[PDB]
Amino acid sequence: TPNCRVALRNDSYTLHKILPNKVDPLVSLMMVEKVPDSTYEMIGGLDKQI
Amino acid sequence: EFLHAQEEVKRIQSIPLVIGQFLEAVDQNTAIVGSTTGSNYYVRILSTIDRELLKPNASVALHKHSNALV
Amino acid sequence: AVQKVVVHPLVLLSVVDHFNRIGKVGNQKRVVGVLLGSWQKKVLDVSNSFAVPFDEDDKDDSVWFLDHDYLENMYGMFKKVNARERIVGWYHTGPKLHKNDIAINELMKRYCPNSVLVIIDVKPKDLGLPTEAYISVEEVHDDGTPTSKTFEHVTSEIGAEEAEEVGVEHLLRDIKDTTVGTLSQRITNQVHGLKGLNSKLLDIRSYLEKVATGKLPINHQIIYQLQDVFNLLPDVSLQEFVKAFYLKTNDQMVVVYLASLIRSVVALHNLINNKIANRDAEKKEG
Amino acid sequence: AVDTAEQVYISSLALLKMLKHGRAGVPMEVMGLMLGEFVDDYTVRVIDVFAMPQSGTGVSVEAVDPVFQAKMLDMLKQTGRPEMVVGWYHSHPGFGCWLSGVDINTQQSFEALSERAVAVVVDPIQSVKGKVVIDAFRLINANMMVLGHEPRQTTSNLGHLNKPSIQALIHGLNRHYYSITINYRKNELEQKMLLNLHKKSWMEGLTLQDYSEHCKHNESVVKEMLELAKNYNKAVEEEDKMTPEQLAIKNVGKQDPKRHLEEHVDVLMTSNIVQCLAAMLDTVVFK
Ligand SMILES: [Zn+2]
Repeated sequence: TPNCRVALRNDSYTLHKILPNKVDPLVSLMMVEKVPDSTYEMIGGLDKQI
Repeated sequence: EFLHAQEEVKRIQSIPLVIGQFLEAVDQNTAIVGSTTGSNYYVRILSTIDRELLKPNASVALHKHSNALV
Repeated sequence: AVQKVVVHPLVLLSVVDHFNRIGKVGNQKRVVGVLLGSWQKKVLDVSNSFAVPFDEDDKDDSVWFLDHDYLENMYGMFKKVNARERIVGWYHTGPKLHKNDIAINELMKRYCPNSVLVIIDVKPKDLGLPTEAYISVEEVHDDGTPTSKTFEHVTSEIGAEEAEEVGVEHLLRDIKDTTVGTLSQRITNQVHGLKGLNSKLLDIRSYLEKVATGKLPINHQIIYQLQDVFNLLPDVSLQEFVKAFYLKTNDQMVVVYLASLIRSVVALHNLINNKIANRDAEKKEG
Repeated sequence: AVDTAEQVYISSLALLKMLKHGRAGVPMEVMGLMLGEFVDDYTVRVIDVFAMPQSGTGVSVEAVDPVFQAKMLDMLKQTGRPEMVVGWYHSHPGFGCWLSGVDINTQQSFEALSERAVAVVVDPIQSVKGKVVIDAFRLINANMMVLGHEPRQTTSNLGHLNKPSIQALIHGLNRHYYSITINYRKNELEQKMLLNLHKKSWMEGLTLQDYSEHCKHNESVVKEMLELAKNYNKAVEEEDKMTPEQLAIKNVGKQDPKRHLEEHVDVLMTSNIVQCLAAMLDTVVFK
């Protein structure tokens, strides 16, 4: 696979397992994982821009 | 023997731990962590830690030799 | 001035095998060897030892043989392989100790000034006795008394460092007297903690039997030093009375309503969780 | 006339000399000898171990001092017991156990002089918790290249004691040397004197730790046990059909309903009974 990491046995260097989840360092605030902060109706007066 | 098991699980963590940072979680009880020695690793993790503290990122404690999450 | 000695468990251990080395020709019933040490503070430390040829005669009990030349060279070996360690004294066994120990000690105080000796007990190993250690001082005896030697005692203990508990914990593997105890473990500590109470007391029983009956000459020091013990035990009173039920009840309340009730309700929760899951698999078999 | 699945007996007094002397010189790969008796064909015992003075070379044939050899042997003849040397050992701190290239040459020297001359490798800094990384080995010939190396035979205790570990078979296992099993010449009167003398307390068995911290600790548990009881209220009055075998498994957390429950009830029970029972006995015994 592209950018595929594998689990490598540290003695003899044999492929232990295909590792999933290709490299994503510092993606923390990316994909926020909690949305509900304000709703669609509580804006008011900006209908054309919406 | 059940009390021998809980003791030996308990005294694997009171040690001079090294500190790396949690990187990614594959599945149940195994994950990717990168040390602050460099040289990113892939080790087993415990059954003690509630898994909701490993969000993408946390400084974590690691054994020297077995290198597992502690 | 010695606070206490620290017995590393290789030394006793290395006495018992050497008693077993001569045991195939065993007719001596005592083993004398050299006790290496590491003097740090008023507390003493022992971590190594070896043995030396020694003999003793029952007749006249004053013809005895420490070997100086064997003590010179083999200590020169252990100094060469480890310059941390030096001599601190010597050991023997056979708890009814021979009175020759004045002569053994006063010889090898020219190797260590504050020399010290430890008695191990290879065969008596049952009730309450790990080891015993003495210290050598010499007063005259007392104010208006003749001269004497009078070995004095310093308390002892068995020590523990890392990479010998590793050797200990790998060698027990059977019952181990497991970590922090249960109800049964604490009660046995009260049992054989009390089985030695009368055991020390049956010894002090027999002493003032055989000294007050009229056999051996009385010490005076031990008599009044025993006297204040009897005028120090507490008695029962009203102040002991109302206080004891003030805090026995306070210990009791924690047991009664907080431990017995809540453990019952948890087991009562396991009733309904079982009986629901029992019959709902029963009525839904077919 | 060839090797089997043998057995190595080490004494209890040997093992403490091993990993104390290894822990003493933890950076610098300490060295010592191994003194026992070849008792038959395929068992061996060792009773005694003495160390060696350390040279600038390290673990090799040159660190074996022949004048320290015969003088140390001489003064063990008249005191204790004289016996034959049966091998040697050294310490490998940074890794578990395998014979190095300098380790394999000094093994050739002793196996040419002696019968088999079993080596021992001890890692002191890995052997910490409750297990010891000690292993013993023996050099195998190249003449049996057309035959079965490790010439083992009629027994079923080869698959025990270790499978050949991956960190050790990457080195000369199993085509330069073979492993050999270790159990302990363990006996009574040494077992009980090490049990009863390292962990014992006589007059401590009826002490009190009296009440200023004991009854204080009776507050120290009940308070969060109150709040944890309110958390126990929460899950039980919840009781919804959210597929309750799935609802119980998706919230395992070493948490409230039974795990963080009566465990505290046990500790409150054991502390107070042993306190109050020892209190009533001291009134009984002392007048
Ligand atoms: Zn080596």
